[PDB]
Amino acid sequence: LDAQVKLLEFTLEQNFEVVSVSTISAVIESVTFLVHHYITCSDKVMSRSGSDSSVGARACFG
Amino acid sequence: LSKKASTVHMMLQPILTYMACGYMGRQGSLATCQLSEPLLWFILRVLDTSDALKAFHDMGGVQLICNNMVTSTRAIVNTARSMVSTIMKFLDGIHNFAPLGTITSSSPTAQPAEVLLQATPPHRRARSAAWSYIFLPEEAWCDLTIHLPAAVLLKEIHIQPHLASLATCPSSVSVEVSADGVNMLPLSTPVVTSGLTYIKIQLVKAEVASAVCLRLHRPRDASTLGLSQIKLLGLTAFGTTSSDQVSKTSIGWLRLLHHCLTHISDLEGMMASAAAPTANLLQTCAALLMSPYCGMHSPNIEVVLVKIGLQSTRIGLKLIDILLRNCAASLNSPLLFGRLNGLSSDSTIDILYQLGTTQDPGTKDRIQALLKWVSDSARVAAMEYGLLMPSPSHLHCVAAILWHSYELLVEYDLPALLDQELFELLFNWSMS
Amino acid sequence: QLSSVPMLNVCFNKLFSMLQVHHVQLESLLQLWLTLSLNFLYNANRIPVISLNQASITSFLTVLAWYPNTLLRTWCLVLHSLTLMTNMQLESTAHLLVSDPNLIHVLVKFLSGQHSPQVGPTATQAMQEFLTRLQVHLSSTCPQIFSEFLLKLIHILSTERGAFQTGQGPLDAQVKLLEFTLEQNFEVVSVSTISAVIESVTFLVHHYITCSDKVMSRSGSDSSVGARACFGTRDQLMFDLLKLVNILVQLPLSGNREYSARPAYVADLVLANQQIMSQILSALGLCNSISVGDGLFTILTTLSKKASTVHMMLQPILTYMACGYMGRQGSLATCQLSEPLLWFILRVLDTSDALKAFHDMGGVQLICNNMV
Amino acid sequence: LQATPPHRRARSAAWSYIFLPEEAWCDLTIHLPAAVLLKEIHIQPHLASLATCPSSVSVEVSADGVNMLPLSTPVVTSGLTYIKIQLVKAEVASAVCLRLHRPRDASTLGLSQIKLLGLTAFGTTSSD
Amino acid sequence: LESLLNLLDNLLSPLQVLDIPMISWVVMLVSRLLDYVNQWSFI
Amino acid sequence: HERCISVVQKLVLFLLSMDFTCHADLLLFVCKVLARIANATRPTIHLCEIVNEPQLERLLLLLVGTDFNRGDISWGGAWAQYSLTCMLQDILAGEL
Repeated sequence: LDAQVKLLEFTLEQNFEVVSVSTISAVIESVTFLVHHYITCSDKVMSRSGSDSSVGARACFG
Repeated sequence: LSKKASTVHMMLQPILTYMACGYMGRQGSLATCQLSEPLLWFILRVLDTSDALKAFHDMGGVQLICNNMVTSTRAIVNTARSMVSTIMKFLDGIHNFAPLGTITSSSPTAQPAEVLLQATPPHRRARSAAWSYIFLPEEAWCDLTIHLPAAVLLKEIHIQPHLASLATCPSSVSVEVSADGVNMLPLSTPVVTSGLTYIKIQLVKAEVASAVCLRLHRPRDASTLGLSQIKLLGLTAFGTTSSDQVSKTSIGWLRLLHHCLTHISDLEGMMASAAAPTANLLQTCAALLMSPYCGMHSPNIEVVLVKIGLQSTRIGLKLIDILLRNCAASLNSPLLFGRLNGLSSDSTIDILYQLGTTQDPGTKDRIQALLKWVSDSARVAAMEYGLLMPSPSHLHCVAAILWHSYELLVEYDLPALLDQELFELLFNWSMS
Repeated sequence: QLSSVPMLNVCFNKLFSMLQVHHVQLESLLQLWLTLSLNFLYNANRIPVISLNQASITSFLTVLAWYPNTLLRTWCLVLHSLTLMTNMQLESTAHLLVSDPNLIHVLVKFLSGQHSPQVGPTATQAMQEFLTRLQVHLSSTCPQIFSEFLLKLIHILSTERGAFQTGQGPLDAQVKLLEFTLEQNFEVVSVSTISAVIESVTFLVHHYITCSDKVMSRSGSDSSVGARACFGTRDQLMFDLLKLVNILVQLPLSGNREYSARPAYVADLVLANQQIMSQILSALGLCNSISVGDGLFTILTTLSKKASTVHMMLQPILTYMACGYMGRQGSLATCQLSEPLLWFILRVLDTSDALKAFHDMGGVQLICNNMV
Repeated sequence: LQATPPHRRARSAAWSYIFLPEEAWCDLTIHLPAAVLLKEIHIQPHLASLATCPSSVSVEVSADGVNMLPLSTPVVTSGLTYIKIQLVKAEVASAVCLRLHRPRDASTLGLSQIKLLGLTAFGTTSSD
Repeated sequence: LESLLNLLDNLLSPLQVLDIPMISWVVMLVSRLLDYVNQWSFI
Repeated sequence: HERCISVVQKLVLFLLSMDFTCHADLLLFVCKVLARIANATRPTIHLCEIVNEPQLERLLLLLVGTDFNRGDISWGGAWAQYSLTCMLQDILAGEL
């Protein structure tokens, strides 16, 4: 997960000019499907340590 | 996407498509799409401009949201507490129910665990774990079943490991819940608890539970499991321990309708014209007006009701009848049986006053209708629930309407409506 | 006076038919059907009060095959409901379930998976109860399809990028599945599936032994024996898979060599497979002095005992001894020997006939050249 | 580094690291006077307060003592009274970098002792 | 209980105007009487 | 036990008629009273005597239907779901 997040952070700083629309649409489709699955498939229980203070995925305008 | 959409229609079409279907694009009479406060906020932002609102109207948005209001209101039951809860209270943040329960174990040799249920936790430096389990060399899980005297809406489970010796903390915890107390069902895969000074397992969705089975996995680096306290936090159905509205009610549709009617005044008329026709819309809006707060303050609902009732005389008369005579809807059809006819609040009084004292072509007729409801009421007194029990506040509202319209110099023949026969009816009523 | 069961059956069949169009929630439907048909303690031998029809079960399996959000509570409900359905009088329901590929898809999903990867004792016991009920209902009529179903499931889980190979899914449930499978009778099972599972399992175990981690960290409580250690957890799963392979290679073959019988054996087919034998022999050559290496040694010993002729056993051994790492050639390249592998070779060369064949096949010259 | 471990009931961790709120890993590099055939790494967490034990440990080894190389993915160590990381294949090491992950339920990491067990090429310590 | 259930029957006749508060009082009374005559202990 | 059938049928109709103008707390007691009356008659009232096929379908869809339930959000809340389940279970148990 650390390496995947690092990859995403690196990608977010890149310039995507002159990138084919096929790949862009493919990544957008896959990512939207992934995030929809993530939100709909959330676990029934939630257990965090007292140190952990992150905001749940299903929470907006934090 | 909304900012970069070539035209507002591009953004509106997916939104309207979503609003026109139910769960996973399903259809059905009572199926309606899932709304949420963030999604509602986004839709309002998309509908922030006059062009976007005009396109929304042109694409059937107003009719869609009004129909969705009526349907969703039919398809939900109010979870807000009502006079049944009031009566239960009259007959005598979450609450720990572990102390009331009985805690047992499947292992015959386990130490009694009742000390875990005690509401008062042991001293944080207590050198001996309040409860201990000795694992056989072939044992991976030790179970503790807490039976409660009655089912509770369980929301959290707190397990306090022996803080002095965390090596004895369970490596993971599998929580099973039984609503009937007989058939345990795992909530989820075991929660990893090694290295935790406090184990708080929150149920995202509170579950009815009369029994909770905690299966604690042998610690990574210890043959004994030491626990201090177990709390089962939650609520009761009633009593003292019984302490996103857009997602669970139809109020989001009413907030959308209010935004359409009020956000851009110049469009109000058009929006009202698109909203008035839908069947049972006024009954549904009145029902939402007289319901306990569910994410929309009364003034906005009143504004919606007034703007719809004033957009034509027929609808104004229908609204007067709904507020005074019959508010029920005119297995999938809306019912709205839940409310007594003619009940009055500050909101209903204000709506009736605005209907009576707003100057437009229909005002006379509205006043006429009001006066009719008075005479009928008086007539019923001389011998339909709205007639049998006219709100004193509504009668006083009609009186104030008459007074202020007389003092306002209206453009209709107000004195002609107040004939001597009505005056005699009211005199007889008051003397009775 | 009239019974409500027919009406409930109609309603619940309609509800199950509504699952695919997403008009009914799977979790709540399963919970409601379990509650209403249990008459209140659940028990794997209960006949449901409410009987579902074949269409309902097929739709249920299809939805489960595509159902994306199957959490553990959903899985437990699913397993309990499938058990009770096997207890239904519909072709028996168990036959319909096992004959349906969606059942294999569903069990693969279940077994493929801060939470522990496990599912806990309750879900594992529910899976065991479901498999036991399938076995019991199919035993007296057609147990070969149940055994084939188990072997196909284990093959799918063992294939490359499968749950076993990627270390995914509930290890407790996977080990329970293997333990259940090890107690089954594999007679009249097609040789294609048997050979597929043997090949996949041998490849998996060879990968496991060769891809072992560089460091090793156990708690003082842990006292297990590493996989690479003979003549003395994922190690348990691999050992159970090797035990399954050992059981399978002992199966007599039918007359046409297409199904297990009930004097050839699956062991002969395994020995004739050069890739499988190379994998097993190199895996044992990567072991050192019951564990995974013990399982490989047991499989090799069983193959030698069941080999039709000593030549069948000797040929893979001599082929391994005639090549270097991964079958490489070269002047100074020689095969990897280990104390367990050497012990096995000595056991194979224990008889005068085996030694005579070894000599006739150039074994002595091979070993002397290898020594030099 | 002291050869004699502290008292098993020592109430204060021999060494402590205070994690900044954004810090996930704290590193400790032990340089040896000369390269040794490292075989095991022992880390003793503060037994009195196991909540301060690192949640996981990533071991990097440098034969030349300059270029560290992770041995494997981090070892999960939460709930362990003693952390023994055995190298299946002994590695030549002149430096060992232990990257200890912030504990699950504590902002401080408490350690008692670190041992680097192994052999030398020659000398008394050079003991299929 | 016969008379109370006949009263509830008459109050619910509109389903087959409802006075929901009266129905609530009657239903609560009938529940208290019937429970005096374990799964429902949550109420 | 015909009058008991009448009142139980009207109670089921009431359950089926509950919309946002009705409240879950009353629903809990309606379900409890339905179950108790059904099980109090000498020839216990069977679920088939109370509902017809569309009515039973709607009743069960309140529990499992996606037009009335949205995952974490259930119709009438967890207590309403539990009460409906308990009422159905009680009626069937009295039958069986």
